[PDB]
Amino acid sequence: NIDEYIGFDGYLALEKVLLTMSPVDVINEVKASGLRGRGGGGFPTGLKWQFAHDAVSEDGIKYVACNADEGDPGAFMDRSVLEGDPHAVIEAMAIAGYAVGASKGYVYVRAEYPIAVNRLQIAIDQAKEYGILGENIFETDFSFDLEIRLGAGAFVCGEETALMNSIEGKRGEPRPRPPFPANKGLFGKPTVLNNVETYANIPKIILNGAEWFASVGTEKSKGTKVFALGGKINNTGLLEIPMGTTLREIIYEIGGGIPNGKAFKAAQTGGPSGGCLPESLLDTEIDYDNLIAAGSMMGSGGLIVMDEDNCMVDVARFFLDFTQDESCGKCPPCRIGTKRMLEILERICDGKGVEGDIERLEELAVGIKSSALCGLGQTAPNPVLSTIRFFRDEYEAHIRDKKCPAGVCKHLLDFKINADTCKGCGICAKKCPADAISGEKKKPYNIDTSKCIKCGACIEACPFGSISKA
Amino acid sequence: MAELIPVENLDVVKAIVAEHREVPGCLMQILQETQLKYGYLPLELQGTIADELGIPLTEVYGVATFYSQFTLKPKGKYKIGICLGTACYVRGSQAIIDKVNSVLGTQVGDTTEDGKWSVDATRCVGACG
Amino acid sequence: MKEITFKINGQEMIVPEGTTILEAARMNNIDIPTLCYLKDINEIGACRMCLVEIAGARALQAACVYPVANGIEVLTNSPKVREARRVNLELILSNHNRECTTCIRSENCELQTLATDLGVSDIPFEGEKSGKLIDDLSTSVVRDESKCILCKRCVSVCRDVQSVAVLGTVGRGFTSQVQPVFNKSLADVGCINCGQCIINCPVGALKEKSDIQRVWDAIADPSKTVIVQTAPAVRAALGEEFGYPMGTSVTGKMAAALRRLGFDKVFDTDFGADVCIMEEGTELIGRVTNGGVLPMITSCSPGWIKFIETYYPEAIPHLSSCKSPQNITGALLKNHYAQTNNIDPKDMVVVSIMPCTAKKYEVQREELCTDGNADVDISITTRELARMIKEARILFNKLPDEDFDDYYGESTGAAVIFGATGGVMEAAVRTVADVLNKKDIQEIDYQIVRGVDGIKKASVEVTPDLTVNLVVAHGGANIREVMEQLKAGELADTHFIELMACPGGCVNGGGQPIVSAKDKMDIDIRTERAKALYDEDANVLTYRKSHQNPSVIRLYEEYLEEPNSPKAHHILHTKYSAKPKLV
Ligand SMILES: Cc1cc2nc3c(=O)[nH]c(=O)nc-3n(C[C@H](O)[C@H](O)[C@H](O)COP(=O)(O)O)c2cc1C
Ligand code: SF4
Ligand code: SF4
Ligand code: SF4
Ligand code: SF4
Ligand code: SF4
Ligand code: SF4
Ligand code: SF4
Ligand code: FES
Ligand code: FES
Ligand SMILES: [Zn+2]
Repeated sequence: NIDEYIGFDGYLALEKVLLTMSPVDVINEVKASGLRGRGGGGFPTGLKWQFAHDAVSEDGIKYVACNADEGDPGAFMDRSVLEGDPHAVIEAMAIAGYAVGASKGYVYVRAEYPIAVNRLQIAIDQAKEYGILGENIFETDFSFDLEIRLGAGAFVCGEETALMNSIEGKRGEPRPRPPFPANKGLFGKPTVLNNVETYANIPKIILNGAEWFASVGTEKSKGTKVFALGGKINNTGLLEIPMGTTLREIIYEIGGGIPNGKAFKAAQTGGPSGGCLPESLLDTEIDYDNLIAAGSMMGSGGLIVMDEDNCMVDVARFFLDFTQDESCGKCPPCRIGTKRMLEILERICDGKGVEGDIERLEELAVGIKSSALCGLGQTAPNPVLSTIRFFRDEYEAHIRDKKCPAGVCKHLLDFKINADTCKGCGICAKKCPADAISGEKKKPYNIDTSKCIKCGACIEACPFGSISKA
Repeated sequence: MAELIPVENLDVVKAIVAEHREVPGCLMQILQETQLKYGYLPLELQGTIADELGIPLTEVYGVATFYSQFTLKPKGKYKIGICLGTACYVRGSQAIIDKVNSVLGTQVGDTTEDGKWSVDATRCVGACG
Repeated sequence: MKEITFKINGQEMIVPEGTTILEAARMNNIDIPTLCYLKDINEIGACRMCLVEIAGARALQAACVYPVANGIEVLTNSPKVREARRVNLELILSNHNRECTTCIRSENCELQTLATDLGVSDIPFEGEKSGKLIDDLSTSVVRDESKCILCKRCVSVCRDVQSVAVLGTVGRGFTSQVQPVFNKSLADVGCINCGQCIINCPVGALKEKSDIQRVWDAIADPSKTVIVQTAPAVRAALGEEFGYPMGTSVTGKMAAALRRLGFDKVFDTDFGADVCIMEEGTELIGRVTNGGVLPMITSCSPGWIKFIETYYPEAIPHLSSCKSPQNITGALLKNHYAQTNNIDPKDMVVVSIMPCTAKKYEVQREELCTDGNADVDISITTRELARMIKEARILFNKLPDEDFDDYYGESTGAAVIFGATGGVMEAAVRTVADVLNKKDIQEIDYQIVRGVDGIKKASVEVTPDLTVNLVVAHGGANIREVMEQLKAGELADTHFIELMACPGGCVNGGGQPIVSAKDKMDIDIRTERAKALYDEDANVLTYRKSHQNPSVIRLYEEYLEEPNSPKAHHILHTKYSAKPKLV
């Protein structure tokens, strides 16, 4: 509803900027604000604005783009501001176009969000009804136009250069840099790429001043940051906290603690591009410099917490399964190295591995880290490198002792019945497909581990739950 | 729900080409729009659309295959997509995957012969709460 | 033009804008490995071989596509660079089937040279290679997927240079493979048998259809006598196989070596070539005097006429009814030589050493037969003739020289220039001018069209009453451009347009021996081949015109009467039909 946003001091930034503030002053304000992008690239926002502004195009045509293509599992903030208040979203790029002199912009959204896509185009109509979108914006000489482009949720498209080709209609395949998209981008013209979340605070910078944004937060990164908290947590939702809040507080003071009183073991940050943060770093200040020193990053802003019951071997496989699936496939590292990453791990899961393979993992991991063109593959082993750095001894259980303490690795665990509780009714014998369970009624049965394929149909088949994972 | 247009009806394809010819980078948009109308897009649709565009079939077929969300084979009536997200994963989603495989009597990525049930490994739908 | 200053490895340079560090180091006597790089054709950065340390850079950058910048520092011998190269070669080599005893490329596989150069002995990482799918079904090109490196050179060549683009990429990860459309075979789509795709690949994933077994079977027959015939362009590049410098003529050595194989007769395609030059001159005269279909085009190369049949049938009145000089001399030997020698035509087997690979498909055509009898039996390319000589293994570097056979081995310079582009057309206009106006011309000035290189326009007064418009075309993109203009109809005044698909003329043909990239950045092999051929032209001291050769005059007087006779039409003139397209 257009009347709702204008009743909450909305669209006043363009009223001030289009009459009082010059385009150069806006870049000065954001540079004075110390704003740096949360998209994952770690680049200062106002510095980016310089390169687009001073660059010279042949036809005097410049472009801007809005990145709403979130793909991080468990991360949903990108649509949430779009479905919460797109009026604030569209107001942001209006300031952006004035600062650069771009008369037309493009917005990229996934097509599998029908509530998000429908809501934005209504706001497009409301803005162009009041005159916001089109020509002579607020009786000024500034004209700005937008067009919706329907993406299809390709995760590899979330790269800077990758989405440019998708708008151009070719394959979503990444491009080497240099040249930067700020110099040669869409149609070979200077372009500006910014995610929705960094667009969100732009009106507050103009309205409330850069010092207000600077008045909260540390020196290297100021303000607050939002995460989609998730994982093994009693309460799920979103939190808006400043950087530097210690990891212990969010789990306990805000999260309420581990569900069912389980033991916290490791925590995931940044989704599949990040790593695992164990209990040794519950006191870590969460900001840009500390987490990259700990081997992770914000990514898109995903937070997943794990407990004692999860074997980190399997989750390392699970995150690695993501990278192999979403590879674009030019460079040999992200194409071949992922199954090279993969092929080692399930043999460890199935007990077919040998000693020294952990060292073999690190040999190629550093090599492909330095020799990946696409940004996705360069961050591929960071979950794996995070695990080996602090949870090295869990693999020694699997590679040497051949047990999963969490009882997750199916081909390495065993099944034992609780003879003191087992009635010996033999239902599990009826439900054993490989014919491993033998015994007599009223007496607990006997099982041959070497006979069954460890399928697990017996453990649920027990009416008393006496079968235990060994 | 609008009925899927039979794939042999090619006047609609060229009508779409004529109405969205002027749009820059129109290949993906026309591809997804014909995906919406037709339900699945067999090979002669690449042939016909590339003949209307007059540009070879290689890039069209590639972008048809490079986007995993685009389908070339007929599917079932109902598609079941289980969330393979991390929040769903830590709960133990593999047990649900095996239970679905057991009850459905079909492996992951295959459509039942009745044309009613299909299963897909959607990595996220976004409802990870 | 902007001047950029940059400092590398102790030396500073000034270069124009758009300079890359790779060829800058090449100019400054430093070499960097290349796989996916081709000069001005494939610049994408997929090889991921050429890494160099860049000052202030978080990670390494690929020097192949890396633009230069002002005030930068570049060091090319850090331990990180060497380790990255070693590990990346170990990664890429885990797919390519490592049985390098049996690749056709073998000794000059650029991947093998890199593997030896980096000295990477061990391969610690195992793997599961992609699916083996041998496409041994088409007529000329054979694909093997166990070798391909995703270099993307082949697809770029078939897209840009040839303007055909029947190759693309499919899938993601391991499923990513280079394929034709619709998962069909190469022959099932509009492939032109260009030969550029098979020549530019740096690995040997593609090979040509091998018929050397049929050749050995044919020569093994005592009841069958063999008639071998040679191109003017086989001696243009064959010496490169034996370590000779570029531009060596081994014509007499070639004749001697072929005689050592036991071939019954050795012969040149030149005689029938002169015959068809007289032919096209004759219907030029006719179409001038009868208002024939204009503009006129030749029918020399099978490739582009295949392209016209497949894609643009509407120009089928404009083609020449004459059959190819290969086909002309093949029919001539199978008929007139058979009559003179009183030998059953089926008792001859005729083999041709031509550089086009499209002739492999051309011989398979049903309609290129005379009296229901095969004009030619086996066509072979220069590379596989070289390997045939190697398996026979005569020390080629000490052969003496030998002459050709009567009558059909005699040579003229205007017919020597068939190898370069436009020499056929030069000979045609020279001969028609000599016939009609007694005009003595040696060369024709060409108008280079601005913005398009490789297209050549000319107009010289053949007679004061008739000035003939002349156009020369080599390169598939140029063919597409001139065909589009022809459909537009702005070339109504034009009289001749000469076309071949292979750019640069048959010296740059698909059958020519494989060369690496390094010499291509150094010297244009087309240029040296053309210089060698033109030097051969200047040394022809017997005749510079076809119509003056006593042999063709003898044949015309005794057996062919005049061109465009009913016998000449029945034996040497043919019609073409449009082929169905599966695109
Ligand atoms: C493979 C890949 C996927 C990405 N996906 C996202 C995404 O979903 N959301 C997002 O905001 N940024 C993503 N980025 C980062 C963007 O490239 C870009 O950095 C961001 O829009 C700009 O913020 P920055 O200032 O931190 O770079 C991705 C990068 C890569 C390489
Ligand atoms: S990391 Fe390499 S293989 Fe993966 S998408 Fe990027 S360029 Fe392609
Ligand atoms: S795990 Fe499966 S096969 Fe093994 S004993 Fe239990 S029910 Fe039988
Ligand atoms: S384990 Fe359970 S099902 Fe099996 S015999 Fe004992 S009580 Fe019966
Ligand atoms: S690429 Fe082919 S020719 Fe080169 S070494 Fe390997 S198998 Fe031999
Ligand atoms: S043939 Fe194979 S290796 Fe050669 S360019 Fe094509 S895809 Fe690359
Ligand atoms: S022969 Fe010609 S058309 Fe066929 S794949 Fe090679 S370059 Fe392309
Ligand atoms: S250049 Fe030679 S090989 Fe190529 S099409 Fe022309 S005649 Fe044939
Ligand atoms: S966590 Fe449930 S769909 Fe992503
Ligand atoms: S050799 Fe440099 S990127 Fe290919
Ligand atoms: Zn385990």
